[PDB]
Amino acid sequence: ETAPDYALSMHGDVALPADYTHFPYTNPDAPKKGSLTVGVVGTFDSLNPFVLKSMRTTARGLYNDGEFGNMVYQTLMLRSRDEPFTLYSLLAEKVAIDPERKWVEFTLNPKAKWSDGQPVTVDDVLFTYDILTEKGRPPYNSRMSRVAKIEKTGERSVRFTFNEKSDREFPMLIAGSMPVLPKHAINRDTFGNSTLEPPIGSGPYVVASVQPGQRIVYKRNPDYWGKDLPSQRGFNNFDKISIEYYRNETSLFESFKKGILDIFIEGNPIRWEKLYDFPAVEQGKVIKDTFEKGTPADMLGFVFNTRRPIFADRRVRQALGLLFDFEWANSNLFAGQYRRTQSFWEGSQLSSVGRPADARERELLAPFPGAVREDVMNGTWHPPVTDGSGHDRVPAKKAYDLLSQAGFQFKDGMAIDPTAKPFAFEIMTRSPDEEKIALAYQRNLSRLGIAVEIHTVDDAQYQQRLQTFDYDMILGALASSLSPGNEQWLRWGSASRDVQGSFNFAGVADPAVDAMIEALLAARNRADFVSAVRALDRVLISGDYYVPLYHLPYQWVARWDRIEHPQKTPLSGYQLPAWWHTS
Ligand SMILES: [Cl-]
Repeated sequence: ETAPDYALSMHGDVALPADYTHFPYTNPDAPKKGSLTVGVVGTFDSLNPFVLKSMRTTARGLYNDGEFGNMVYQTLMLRSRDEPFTLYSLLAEKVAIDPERKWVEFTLNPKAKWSDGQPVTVDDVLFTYDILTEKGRPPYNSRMSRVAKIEKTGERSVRFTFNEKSDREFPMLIAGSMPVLPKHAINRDTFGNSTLEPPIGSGPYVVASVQPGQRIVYKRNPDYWGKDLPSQRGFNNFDKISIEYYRNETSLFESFKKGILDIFIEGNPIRWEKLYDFPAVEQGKVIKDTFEKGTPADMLGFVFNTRRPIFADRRVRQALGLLFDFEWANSNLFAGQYRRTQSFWEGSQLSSVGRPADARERELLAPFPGAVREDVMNGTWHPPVTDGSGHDRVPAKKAYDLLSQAGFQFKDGMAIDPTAKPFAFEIMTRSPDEEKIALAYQRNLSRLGIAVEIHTVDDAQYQQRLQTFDYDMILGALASSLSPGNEQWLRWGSASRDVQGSFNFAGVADPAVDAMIEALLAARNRADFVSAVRALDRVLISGDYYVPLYHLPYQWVARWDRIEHPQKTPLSGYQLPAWWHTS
């Protein structure tokens, strides 16, 4: 009775009422003529995103695409990019669901059609779970291990009943992380092969041409079945989208400058600052756009391997963390473009930084009295801000005092560890960019008498060492989101510390961490969830497992002025599928 029939939200929060006319970040009257040409670094030679063969060389744009979403293969429900985790109607016109999430039932829209004009049916859905289970790659072949029964319940209705291996997130994955495939158009015996035959989907774009290693051209189907859905209003505005493939970023950038590519998505701060001094920018023909987003910025940090005795003591990790001089690095290496990262959910509502712990967090954390530092609990903690000099005496004195409390001596002019050895460790780096930042950190550590070796290892040997946790310190990245879930166990869970190949690079094993992961998974409403995640953040910060580095505070997209976008930018940042070509 309480469940909407037109939406499915992970934690029950649904921003749009049933009669919405469009997602709030689209222009409901966007022009519909003209093309978009974008570049990517890499290659492709196949057109099946759901199978092992050629999985690393599959064309962009078909399904699960970061910039373009699902242009050929569609899901039952469509994710809004203005909410943390809410899905709205797409192939499924209606949804019904068990309060306890033991079953979910979808009713297909009777207008739904494949691009060849055949109907999308319940039989296509059943076929989809059959063939992907038998012949798909992970994760697409793993869904049925959670499903007790899949059955047709009406002319256009299908119900999934789940088994005890399922969890509250699982129905979300059925609704939004599986395609629907066309039974009538797929040769089952060859499904799985590398293929360059244009595949049939229900999406708005068809594959018009394919030049392997070079270019895929999508054309809009004028008879696209979903064109009038409120969930599609102001999307799919380009009548043609070409994705071109380049061997490196410089080649790609040059092709943008020549007007062959319409946009350039920029992540390099030196390039953004220095290299957009070409005439088109000065004439206003190329616009440097910036956007903000409320999804978190991915963590980048130095990672302490807490398994090594040198780094077992959190007080030592805390001291060494204070010595990184971000303000010097930003100013001298990065043209001031970065902002300091402080939280594992940086820039989002899930960050604990600058927020006193709420009543729910304090309840959750009370059984773990040592787990969160007072400054972190009260929201007064931040990493040091230096004078930018590269030799600021203030964080260094705090570091010196902490190491002394932890048993260090200083005897000229070395830092001596509690076992009476001169303190020394290695930073394993993978690239010249990593070396450059490690070198900067090394200069500050050396000023306290600490000897640091920087050792660059090629990619394959680097991964061999990651696998066995064979390092003192590395640089580590995390793919963050507004919906942390089961993946948190392999990052931070105490069982993952001793599993070779896990993602727990710091070797975290703390019942408080485990308990906060349990709590965020148990949360059934967005308030409890936010509280639990913040509490996880507080514990992780208080362990000094990472020395958090930096992130870009704006998204950057340069564009020829023949490309436009809505004034509004949603929670997830810019959304290319809502952009259009000027008249
Ligand atoms: Cl995350």
